[PDB]
Parts: sequence; structure tokens; C-alpha cells
Amino acid sequence: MIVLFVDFDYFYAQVEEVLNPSLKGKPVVVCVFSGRFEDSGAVATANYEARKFGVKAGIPIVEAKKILPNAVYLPMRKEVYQQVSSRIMNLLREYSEKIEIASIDEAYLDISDKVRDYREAYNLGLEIKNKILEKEKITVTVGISKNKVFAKIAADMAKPNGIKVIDDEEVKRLIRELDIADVPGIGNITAEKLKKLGINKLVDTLSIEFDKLKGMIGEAKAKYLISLARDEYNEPIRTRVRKSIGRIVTMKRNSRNLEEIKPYLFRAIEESYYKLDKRIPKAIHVVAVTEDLDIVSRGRTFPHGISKETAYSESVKLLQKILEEDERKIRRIGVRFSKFI
DNA sequence: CATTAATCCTTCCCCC
DNA sequence: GGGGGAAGGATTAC
Ligand SMILES: Nc1ncnc2c1ncn2[C@H]1C[C@H](O)[C@@H](COP(=O)(O)OP(=O)(O)OP(=O)(O)O)O1
Ligand SMILES: [Ca+2]
Ligand SMILES: [Ca+2]
Ligand SMILES: [Ca+2]
Repeated sequence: MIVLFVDFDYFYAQVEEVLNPSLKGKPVVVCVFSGRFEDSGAVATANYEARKFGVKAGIPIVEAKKILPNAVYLPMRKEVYQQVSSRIMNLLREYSEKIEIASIDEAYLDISDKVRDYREAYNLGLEIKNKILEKEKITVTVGISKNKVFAKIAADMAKPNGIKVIDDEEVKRLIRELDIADVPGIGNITAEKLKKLGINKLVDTLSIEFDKLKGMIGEAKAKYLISLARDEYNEPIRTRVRKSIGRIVTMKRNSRNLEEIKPYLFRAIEESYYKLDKRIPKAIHVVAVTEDLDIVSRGRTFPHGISKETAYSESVKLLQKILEEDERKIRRIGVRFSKFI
């Protein structure tokens, strides 16, 4: 099997560069203003200019302006990036019909039935990069190996504007010499549980009784990590349908007053129903981020799909339920819709 | 300071 | 005992 993964480079910022090319060369920071005080918010992403100086995603916009007061700061326009992403995906779609659009920025391609070895793969890689560069003026990085996970890892090593092949020989070496923390799916919390069990490389998973590993990190991750270390991992590249749509907003200020929070919530619902576009959910969840950044949520599945007015009144009850069951003030409020017909 | 969504886990619950 | 499905939370990653 030959898997080709494609990840677009500093994507939102690159798109903002593409739409106003003057930005090239300057440090560009795409960020999400939360409407509280001025420059309250976080960084969605930044280009490599900004990222050289520690300005990355998640950091507050205030920390970034301390570091790079004279960088260009731009509000996020996801719908634009979304439309551009769709178009790029369609190019890739003309190199295989076996394609998993994982996210706005990433896609994997099964090209087993197209090319025949890792050289031809490399060629296919360049001519795809070359294409997206021509057609859309966007830099991507390309990673190639025998499964999805190693193809993704390949790309992470290669970025930016890279291409890399991990042939069946280097996989064997990486099972031994790659940090478990650099495996897809192993966030902080998992990585620290694996150091405690004395697992710092992929191979050390074999060392331990399955049933203990299952205890610490769950069966599914255990099996995933085990299969990976045995050169046995091989999930198929499959299309994926969106299962959930929703939206959270930040309030100008924290609150527990029902009437103060309602309008934020109703706005969240309307934006959600527009985004649904002829999709009908049987389930609704109200989510709240509390003053100290804990997350609480309350849901309901219906035997039928949900009208807009039903969502309005049902959300208010669920919000009432959240307030009655947690005494903290609420910072962000929103909805998620799911279980489409 | 701190701005969408998938999948997994645990706990209930109903019931053969 | 165990299937099935719902709720609420935990974790990850973009
Ligand atoms: N923490 C975040 N908050 C909001 N949006 C994010 C966050 N992280 C990533 N994104 C968005 C912005 C990115 O342009 C896009 C893909 O992220 P990702 O591929 O991880 O990095 P990147 O595309 O910014 O640069 P690169 O791929 O070169 O690291 O998703
Ligand atoms: Ca990515
Ligand atoms: Ca990227
Ligand atoms: Ca990781």
C-alpha cells in the first residue's frame, strides 16, 4: 500500500498572503478577536516569519504584540479559507478517487492503484505540489509511506514546502527511535502516562502487558499503538462525512444571568442553522466554558429532527440545567448539532 | 491570558 | 452476563 498525505503550509496565513501578495516577506499573524478588551483573543496561525520568534497558534494576541509589535495582524476569515481548501481538494481528487479529507488543511490519498513504487510516488508528489502551486499559488508539504500515520509523520519532518518518503526500512528504524510524543494521537496527557509506564519510544509498548496499557490509556489507544509498533497498522483511506456542526462565542463579560446569556446563545444557534444548510439534526447540545476554563455540556436526542424554534426553547432549558448544576460564571456559550437524518 | 469537531472513555439505564 | 444506546466528560488536533 502507498499513502500520500498532503498538508498545506501555514495555511490561513498563506491564503491571506495570496489574497494580498504585499504581505510576503513580512511576519503575518491571523488571529481571533474575542471582543472583550482591545486585542483580547488568540492566534489562529502565523507564517514562518512570525513563527521564528515564538509566535504560534494558541498564544494570546497580547503576547504576540509584545514580541512583534510591527507584524501584520489580521482577523480570521474561515469561509474564504474553506472555499480555497475545497478547490485544492478537487485537484487532488483528480489523482485518485480514494481520498480522505481529514480537515481543512490535510488530505490523504491511496495511490497504490496509480503508481508502483516509491520513486514514482515521489514524482507524483512533486507534480501535485507543482500543480497546487500553479493553479492556486499555495505551498504544501507532502509525506509518503505505507500507512496514513507514517505518511503524516513524513510530512511533519519535511515541512515547510517539503516532500519525504519513509520507505519500509526507515519505518523499522522510527519504531525504535521516534519519541512516542511525536506520534499522531499522542497529546500531552497521553505522553505523560506513557513516560510513567516507561514508554518513550514506540517499541516499548511491546515490553508491557497489554492489559496494563489498556488500564492506563484505554483499549483503543493501546491497540493502535501496539499495531503501530508491530508494523501492522493499516487503516484504509476512506471518505468522511461531517457528523456535527455548531458554534461557541465568547461573551463581552462573564455572567450567570439567564437573560444576559440568552442573546449570545441565540446568535450561536442561528449561525449553526445557517451552516447546517438543508441538514437536519436529531440531537442538540449546549456547551458552556466556565470562568476557570472548565467545559460543561447538556444534551438531548429527539425521536425526530429539530426545527429552529425547537432548538431555541430546548437550548434555554439545557442552559437552565447547566446553571442550576454549576455555580460558576460562564465565559463562553454555544451549541452543537448532531445525529443527522 | 486563554479562539471547530472527531473519537474515545466511563457510567447509567433498560431489558433479554 | 451482555447488547445497545444515551449522556457527559476527556483528549486531540487543526
Ligand atoms: N490552535 C488553533 N486555533 C485555531 N486554529 C488553528 C489552531 N491550530 C491550527 N489552526 C488552523 C490554522 C492553520 O492554518 C490550519 C492548519 O494547522 P496546521 O497544519 O497544524 O499548521 P499550519 O497550516 O498553520 O502550518 P504548518 O502545517 O506549516 O504547521 O488550522
Ligand atoms: Ca495539519
Ligand atoms: Ca498545515
Ligand atoms: Ca503529539
